[PDB]
Amino acid sequence: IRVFAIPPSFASIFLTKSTKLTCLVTDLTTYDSVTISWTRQNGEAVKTHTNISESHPNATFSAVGEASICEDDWNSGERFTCTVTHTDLPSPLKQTISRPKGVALHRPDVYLLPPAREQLNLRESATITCLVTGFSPADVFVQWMQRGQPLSPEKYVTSAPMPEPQAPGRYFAHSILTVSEEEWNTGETYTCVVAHEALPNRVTERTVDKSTGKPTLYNVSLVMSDTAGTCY
Amino acid sequence: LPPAREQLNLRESATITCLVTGFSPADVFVQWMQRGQPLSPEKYVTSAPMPEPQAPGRYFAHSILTVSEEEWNTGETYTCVVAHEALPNRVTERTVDKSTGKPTLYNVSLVMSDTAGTCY
Amino acid sequence: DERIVLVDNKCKCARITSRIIRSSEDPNEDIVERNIRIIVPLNNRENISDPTSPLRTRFVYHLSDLCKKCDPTEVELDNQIVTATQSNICTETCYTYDRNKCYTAVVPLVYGGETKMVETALTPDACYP
Ligand SMILES: *[C@@H]1O[C@H](CO)[C@@H](O[C@@H]2O[C@H](CO)[C@@H](O)[C@H](O)[C@H]2NC(C)=O)[C@H](O)[C@H]1NC(C)=O
Repeated sequence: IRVFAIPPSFASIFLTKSTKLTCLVTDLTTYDSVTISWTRQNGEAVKTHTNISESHPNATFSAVGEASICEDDWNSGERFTCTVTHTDLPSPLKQTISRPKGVALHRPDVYLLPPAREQLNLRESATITCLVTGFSPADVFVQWMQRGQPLSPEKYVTSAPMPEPQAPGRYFAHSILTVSEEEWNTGETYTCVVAHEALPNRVTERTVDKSTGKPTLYNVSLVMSDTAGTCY
Repeated sequence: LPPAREQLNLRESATITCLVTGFSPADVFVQWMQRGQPLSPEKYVTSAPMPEPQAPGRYFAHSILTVSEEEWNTGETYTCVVAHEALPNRVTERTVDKSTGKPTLYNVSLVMSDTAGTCY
Repeated sequence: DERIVLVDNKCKCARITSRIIRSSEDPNEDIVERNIRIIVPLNNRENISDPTSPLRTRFVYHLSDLCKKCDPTEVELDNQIVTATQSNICTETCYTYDRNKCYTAVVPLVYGGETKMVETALTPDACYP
C-alpha cells in the first residue's frame, strides 16, 4: 500500500483560482475500509471529499481525495499532512508536503529548433522541440497549438525539470511534438506556450514554420521611390 | 523656389520666390519671417492676384525676397507665412534652407540581418 | 556634430542626415550630401500583431511620405498667436517593432476542459504590465 501526495500546481492556481490538495492512495484491496483526511499543524479539521475509482486490472483500487484550501495555506509554506487509515495497515501512513523558501525569481527563456534536415528525407515524420531554460522554481506548463487550435494532450510529451550543471539554481525542460511530413511541408504554423510566475504577463509564446528557422534560401525585394522629394 | 545657380556666381545678391496658386476668391496675404522676427517690408515685393489661363475661377500670385549671397551661403533659414480664408486653419507656413535642398551626393546604405526584428 | 538628423523613423528603421562639406575654397562649389540608412528584417511577417500571417518578402520605401511634417506650429503676428499647418499632404505599415511600445495577443488555453483566454507577450521583453 503506497500513498502519493501531489501538491497544488501553479497552472491550477492561475486557470482555476482554487487551491486543492490531493493524496492519491493505490494498492488497496477493499474500498469499504479507506479514509482520506487532512490535518493542519495545530490539529484543525479540514473538509475532504473522498471518491472511489473503478477496478484496476491488477486487483487494486485507487481512492481520490480532493479538498479546498486557501492559497495562503499552501503559499505560507504551512506544512500539511494527509491521513490515510486502513484495516490492513497496523499504522496509518503519513506524507509530508510543503513548499520550500529562500527561492528567488528568474525569467525563463524559450527557443524552438526546427526538424533536422536528414529526418525529412525519409519522408516519415518531423519532430519539433521547445527548449525552456533558466528558471526557478521547477513547475512549468507547456502547451502546443496549431494556428490558434489547441492540440490534443497526446501528440506532445514533456519532461520533468532537471538541474543545470553549469549554473546552479536555474533549471530547464523541453517539449517534443511530432507531425506528418506532408503537413509540415505544406507550410502550417506551430506555437509554443509556457506559463510561469516569473514572466511579466505570466505567459509567452513563440512561432515557427518552414520558412522561418534554418531555411534553404532568402528572397528579398526592395523598392526606393521618391528619392528626390521635398524634405525641408 | 530656391535661387538660380547662375545668379549666385556674381557674388551680388539672391532671390527667393514664394508662389501661391489655385485659390478663390482673389484675396491673399503673404509675409516673410526670419528667426521668428518679421523682416523689413522693403526687402520683399508682393503682387496682386491674377487670373489663371488654364482654369476658370482660379487665381495666383507671387512674392519675391532679396538677400545677400554670403547670408545664403552661411545657412540661414527663411519662412513664408500665407493666410487665406479657405485654409483649414487660416494660416500656412513653409521654410527653405541651403542644406535642405538639392543634394549632389546620395550616400545610400542598406544593411540586411535576420535577427534585427526591432528598432529602438 | 557635423550632421543634422532629419527623420528617425522606427517602424521602417529609416534615418536621414544632411551635411555640407567645404570642398575646395570657392563658396559656390560645396556639395550637399544626403545619407539614408535602412535596416530590413528578414524574419518578421506581414502583420506584426498576428503570428499566423505569412512571411514578408517585399519592402517599399517612399521618401516623400517619410520626410513629412504633420504638427501645427505657433506663429507670432505682433497682434495675436495662431496655429499653422506645416504641410498639406498630411494606415502606415510598421515593418519592425518599437522598443517604446508593447505588443500583446489573445490565445486560447485549455486545461481540464475549460478554456481561459490570456494576454500574451509577442515581443521578448519590451515593457512590463
Ligand atoms: C493585424 O493584426 C491585428 C491584431 O489581430 C488586427 O487588428 C485587430 O483586429 C481584431 C478584429 O479582427 C480586433 O479585435 C483587434 O482589436 C485589432 N487590433 C487592434 C490593435 O486594434 C489587424 O486588422 C491586422 N491587420 C491585417 C491587415 O490583417
